[PDB]
Amino acid sequence: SHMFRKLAAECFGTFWLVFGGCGSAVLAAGFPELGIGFAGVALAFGLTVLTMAFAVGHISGGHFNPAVTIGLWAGGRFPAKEVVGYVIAQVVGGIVAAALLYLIASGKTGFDAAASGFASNGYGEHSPGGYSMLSALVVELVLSAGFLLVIHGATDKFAPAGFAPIAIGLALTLIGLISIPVTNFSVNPARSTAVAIFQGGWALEQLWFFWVVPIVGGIIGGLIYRTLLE
Amino acid sequence: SHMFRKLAAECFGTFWLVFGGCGSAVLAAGFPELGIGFAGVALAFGLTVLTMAFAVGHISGGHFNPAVTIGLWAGGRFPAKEVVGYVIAQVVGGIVAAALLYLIASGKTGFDAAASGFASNGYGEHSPGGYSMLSALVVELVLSAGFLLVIHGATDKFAPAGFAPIAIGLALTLIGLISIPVTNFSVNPARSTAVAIFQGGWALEQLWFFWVVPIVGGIIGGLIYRTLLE
Amino acid sequence: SHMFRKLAAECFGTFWLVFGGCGSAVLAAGFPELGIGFAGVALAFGLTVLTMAFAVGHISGGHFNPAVTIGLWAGGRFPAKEVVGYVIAQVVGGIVAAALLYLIASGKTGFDAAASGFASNGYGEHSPGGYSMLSALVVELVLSAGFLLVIHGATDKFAPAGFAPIAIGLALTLIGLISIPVTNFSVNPARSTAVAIFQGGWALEQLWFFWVVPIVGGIIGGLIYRTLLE
Amino acid sequence: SHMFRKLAAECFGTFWLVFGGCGSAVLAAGFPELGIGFAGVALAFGLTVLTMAFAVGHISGGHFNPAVTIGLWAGGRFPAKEVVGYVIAQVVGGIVAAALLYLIASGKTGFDAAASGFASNGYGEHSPGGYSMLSALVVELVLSAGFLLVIHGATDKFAPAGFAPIAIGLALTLIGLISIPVTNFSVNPARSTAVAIFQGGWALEQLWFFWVVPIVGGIIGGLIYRTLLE
Ligand SMILES: CCCCCCCCO[C@@H]1O[C@H](CO)[C@@H](O)[C@H](O)[C@H]1O
Ligand SMILES: CCCCCCCCO[C@@H]1O[C@H](CO)[C@@H](O)[C@H](O)[C@H]1O
Ligand SMILES: CCCCCCCCO[C@@H]1O[C@H](CO)[C@@H](O)[C@H](O)[C@H]1O
Ligand SMILES: CCCCCCCCO[C@@H]1O[C@H](CO)[C@@H](O)[C@H](O)[C@H]1O
Ligand SMILES: CCCCCCCCO[C@@H]1O[C@H](CO)[C@@H](O)[C@H](O)[C@H]1O
Ligand SMILES: CCCCCCCCO[C@@H]1O[C@H](CO)[C@@H](O)[C@H](O)[C@H]1O
Ligand SMILES: CCCCCCCCO[C@@H]1O[C@H](CO)[C@@H](O)[C@H](O)[C@H]1O
Ligand SMILES: CCCCCCCCO[C@@H]1O[C@H](CO)[C@@H](O)[C@H](O)[C@H]1O
Ligand SMILES: CCCCCCCCO[C@@H]1O[C@H](CO)[C@@H](O)[C@H](O)[C@H]1O
Ligand SMILES: CCCCCCCCO[C@@H]1O[C@H](CO)[C@@H](O)[C@H](O)[C@H]1O
Ligand SMILES: CCCCCCCCO[C@@H]1O[C@H](CO)[C@@H](O)[C@H](O)[C@H]1O
Ligand SMILES: CCCCCCCCO[C@@H]1O[C@H](CO)[C@@H](O)[C@H](O)[C@H]1O
Repeated sequence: SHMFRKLAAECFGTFWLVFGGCGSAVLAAGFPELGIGFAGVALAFGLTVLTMAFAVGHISGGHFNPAVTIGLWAGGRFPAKEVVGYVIAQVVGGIVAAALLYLIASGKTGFDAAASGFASNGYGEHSPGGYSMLSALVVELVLSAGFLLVIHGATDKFAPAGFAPIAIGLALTLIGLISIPVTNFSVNPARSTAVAIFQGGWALEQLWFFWVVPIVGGIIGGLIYRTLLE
Repeated sequence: SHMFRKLAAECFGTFWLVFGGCGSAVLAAGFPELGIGFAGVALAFGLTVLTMAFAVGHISGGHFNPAVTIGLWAGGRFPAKEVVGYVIAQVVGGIVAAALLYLIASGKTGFDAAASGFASNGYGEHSPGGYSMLSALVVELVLSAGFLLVIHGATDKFAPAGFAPIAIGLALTLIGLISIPVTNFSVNPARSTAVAIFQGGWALEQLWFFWVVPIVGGIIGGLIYRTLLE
Repeated sequence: SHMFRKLAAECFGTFWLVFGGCGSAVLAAGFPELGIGFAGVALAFGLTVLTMAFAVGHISGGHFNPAVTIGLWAGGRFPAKEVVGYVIAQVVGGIVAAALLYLIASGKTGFDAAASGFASNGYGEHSPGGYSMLSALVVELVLSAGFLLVIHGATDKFAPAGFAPIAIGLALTLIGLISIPVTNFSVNPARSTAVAIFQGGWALEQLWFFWVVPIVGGIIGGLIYRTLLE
Repeated sequence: SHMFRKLAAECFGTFWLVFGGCGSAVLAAGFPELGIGFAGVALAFGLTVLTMAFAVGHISGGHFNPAVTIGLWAGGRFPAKEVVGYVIAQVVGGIVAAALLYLIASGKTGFDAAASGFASNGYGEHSPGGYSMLSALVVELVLSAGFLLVIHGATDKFAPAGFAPIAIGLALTLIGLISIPVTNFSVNPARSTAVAIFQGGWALEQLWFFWVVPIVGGIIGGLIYRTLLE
C-alpha cells in the first residue's frame, strides 16, 4: 500500500460515518409521523461502518474512529507511528461531512444548528434524557471498551474470516440502541468533534469529555482482549 | 453467458427494486398506526438489492441502477459497450413494476397516483420535507458517490468474497434512512422514471434531475475509488 | 440422510415459521405504544426462515413452504416424488404451532381468534387495507414468483456458498414489508392454513386463494429461473 | 486454551448481553416519541449475541446463557464437567452489568428499579401484557427449545462455517419480537437473575420460573436435534 491510500480510506470512511449517522439524525430521526427514531439512527450509524469496513477495511483496517485506532494500538494490533495520521484523517473527514450536512440542513426553513444541537454529544443539562455526567461516563466507558473488545475479537486470527464488518457495524448499532438517550451516542471523538464545530456552543464546551472517555474506554477494551482473552 | 441472460437479470432485478421499494412506500409506509415508515421503506429498498444481488449478481454483476452501471464504467470495472443495454433493461424492468404497482394500488378506494406522488422523487416544492434544490443536489451527489465507492470497494479483488450483496444492499438502506425527507430517496434514475410516468405531472418535470445528479455522482464515486483507493 | 430426518426438519422449520411470524403478529404487532408493527412482523417472518435455513437447510433443503417445494420442483431442483411428503410435513408443523399459539393467546383476557382474524390471510372485505381480490392476486403472484426466483438464484451453483439463508430469509421480510396491507402477507399455504383453522370462519372460505395463487406464482418463478436465467 | 480465558469470555459475553439488551430496555425502549420499542430491544438483545459470538465464540463456544450451556450438554456437544463454571461466569457477568446499568439509570431524575420492573421477567400479574402462567410456560418452553435447536443446527458439522453467530443472534432477536409481551423476554436465567436482584421484589419471587422453564426447554431442544435431526 501507500499510507496515502489508507489515510484517504480513513477520511472517506469517517466522512461516511458522520454524513450518514448524523445525517439520518438531523434529517430523518424526528420527521413527523414517519421519521426513523433512535432505532433508525442507531441502524444508520452501524451501517456506515458495516458498508465502509467491507469497502475499505482491506485498505486501512477500517477504523473510522480515533478511539478504535488508539484502542488497536493499546491491544497490540496497530503501530504507534501511524496513529496520529489516522486520527487527523478521521477528524478531517468528519468535519467535511458535518459541513455538507449543515449546508443540506440549511435548505429547509427553520433549521438552526445551535438550538437543535445538530446531533451533538452532551451530558447533564445536555443529555437528551437528562442523565448526569456520571451516567454518561459509565455508559461511554463501558460501550467504548466493549466496542473495542468486539473489534479485537472479531478480527482475531481464529475468528472466521470476512465477517468482521458485520460484527463491528452491528456492534455500533447496538451501542446506538442503548446510549442515545444518555449522551446522544458517541464512542467516537471525530463524530463528536465534527458536529460540535457547527453546534458552536455547549457542544464545544463538553467536547473534551467525548475525547477522553471514549479513548480511555477503547484503551481498556484493547487491554482486556490482549491480556485476558487472546 | 449470453447477454440475453444478463439483460433478463438486470430487468427482473430492477423490477424487484421498484416493486418492493416503491411498493412498500405506496402500500405500507403510512398505514395507520402499524405502518412501516421511512425506516421500513429504507429497509425494503436495501433488501431488494441484497436479495437480487445474491440471486443474479453472478449473472449480470447485479447493478439494477443506471448510475451503478455508468459508475462501474467510469471506475474501469465495466465495458462501455454493454452500458446502454443494461440501462434499457433496468428502465423497462422498473416501468413494468410501477405498472403492476399502480394496478395493485388502484384496488383500494381513494387511491390517486398524482395527488399522493406515487413515491416519486422531487425537490423544493416537491421535497417531502421542503428542502431546496441545492439541498437535493448535495445529498443525491454525495450519496450517489458513496454508493459507488462502496460498490467498488466491496467487489475489490482483495475484498473478502461473497459479502458484497450485504454491503451493497445495506448501503442502499442507509441511503434511504438519510435521504427520504430531502428527495424521497433516489440514487437511481430507473427507480425515479418508473413511478414518475404514473405520477404524471411534477415528477416528469423534475425527472431530469434524477438522471443527471445520481449519474454525475456515481461517475465521481467510481473515479475516486479507481484513482485514489484501488 | 433418512427421509425421516428431513420431514422432521421441514416440520420443525414450518412450526418455527408460523410460531414466530404469526406469533409476533398475534402477540406483539399491535401492543400499545411499544408494539412492533408490520415492520416487526415482517422482520420476524424473515428471521424464522433465516434461522432455520441455517439450522436445518443442510438436512432438508429448508423449504418451510409448499410453494417453495413445488416451485423447486418446477425449476428442476427437487424431485417430484418427495413433494407430497414435504407438503404434509410443512402443513402439520404449521398447525401444531397455530395450536400452541392459540393456547398462548388465550391466556390474556379478551382474546378472540375469530374477531381478530388470528393473523389469517384474506382479500377484499378481509384485506387489512381494503384491497380487491385482483390487487391480492397480483401482489401474491408477483411476490411468490420473485421469492422463488430468489431461492433459485441464491442456491445456484455459481452463487457464493453459505449465504442463501440470508438472501432467502431477508427476501421473506421484504415480502412482508410490501404485502401485509394487501393480504396480511402469505406466499405460503401452510402458513395460511395453520391459522385459518383457528380463525374458523372467513379465513377458511378464502383459504383456497392462498393455496392456488402462491403455488402458481412459485411455479412461474421456478420456470423463469430455469428457462431464462440458469 | 485455558479454562480461564473461556470463563472470562463467557463473563464478558453475558455482561454484554445484559448491559445492551436490558440497557436498551431501561434506557431507550420507552423514550417519548423517538424511543426504540419492543422491536428495538429485541434487535439489541440479538445483536449482543451476534457481536460477542463473533468476538469470543472461537474462545468459549459463545453461550452467554445457562440454558444454552445445559442444552449443549444434553445435545452431546459440551462436556458435563465445564457446565457449572460457565453458568457461574454467565451469572456473575450479568450481575455486574445489571449493577452498572442501575448506576447509569439512577443518574436520571425519577428512576425507580422496583416500580418500573427494571426489565425483569415475570408472568400473570407481572406479564407486561397480562398473560397467565400457562401462556408464559408454553412460550418460554417452545422458544427455548427452538433457540437450542437453532444453536445445534447452525453449528452442525455440515452447516456452512462461520455463519452461526448471525443465525444465533438473529434467532434471539426473533424470540424477543414474539415474547416481550408475554414474559418480558427471557430464555436466559442469567439475564433474568441479573435484573431481578435490582428489581428486588416480585422479580425475585418469580425468578425460579425463569431458571426451570428455559433450562427444561433448552434440554428438550438439544434432545430433539441429537435424537431426531443430527
Ligand atoms: C485531534 C485534534 C482535536 C483535539 C480535540 C479538542 C478538545 C477540545 O476541548 C474543549 O475545548 C475548550 C478548550 O479551551 C474547552 O473550553 C472545552 O470545555 C473543551 O470541551
Ligand atoms: C480539531 C478542531 C477542534 C476545535 C476545538 C475548539 C474549542 C472551542 O472552545 C470554545 O470556543 C467557543 C467560541 O470560539 C466558545 O463558545 C466556548 O466557550 C469555548 O469552550
Ligand atoms: C484531550 C482533550 C483534553 C483532555 C484533558 C483531560 C482533563 C481535563 O479536565 C477537564 O477539563 C475541562 C475542559 O477544560 C474542564 O472544564 C473540567 O473542569 C476538567 O475536569
Ligand atoms: C434512458 C431513457 C430515459 C431518459 C430519461 C428522460 C429525461 C426526462 O427529462 C424530463 O422531460 C421533459 C423534457 O421536455 C422536461 O420537461 C422535464 O422538465 C425533464 O424532467
Ligand atoms: C423512458 C421514458 C421517459 C419519459 C419522459 C417523458 C417526459 C415528459 O415530459 C412531460 O410531459 C407531460 C405531458 O405529456 C407534462 O405533464 C410535463 O409538463 C412534461 O414535462
Ligand atoms: C439526461 C436528461 C437531460 C439532462 C440535461 C442536462 C441539463 C438540463 O438543464 C435543465 O433542464 C431542465 C429540464 O428541461 C430545465 O427545466 C432547467 O432549466 C435546466 O437547468
Ligand atoms: C395440503 C392439504 C390441505 C389442502 C388445502 C385445502 C383448501 C381449502 O379450500 C377451502 O375449503 C372449502 C371447500 O369446501 C371452501 O368453502 C373454501 O371457500 C376454500 O377456501
Ligand atoms: C389440511 C386441513 C384443511 C382444512 C380445510 C377445511 C375447509 C373448511 O370449509 C369451511 O367449513 C366451515 C365449517 O366447518 C365453514 O365456516 C365454511 O363456510 C367452510 O367453507
Ligand atoms: C387447491 C385448493 C382448491 C383450488 C381449486 C381451483 C379453482 C377454485 O375456484 C374457486 O373455488 C372457490 C372455493 O370453493 C369458489 O368459491 C370460487 O367461486 C371459485 O372461483
Ligand atoms: C446459578 C445460581 C443461581 C440460582 C438461582 C436461584 C433461584 C431463586 O428462586 C427464587 O428464590 C426464593 C427461594 O426462597 C423463592 O421465594 C422465589 O419464589 C424463587 O423465585
Ligand atoms: C445467584 C443469586 C440468586 C439470588 C436469589 C435470592 C432469592 C430471594 O428471595 C426473596 O428475598 C426477598 C428479600 O430478601 C423477598 O423480597 C422475597 O419474598 C424472597 O422470595
Ligand atoms: C432451580 C430453582 C428452583 C427450582 C425448583 C423446581 C420446583 C419449584 O416449584 C415451585 O417453587 C416455587 C418457588 O419457591 C413455589 O412458590 C411454587 O409453589 C412451586 O410450584
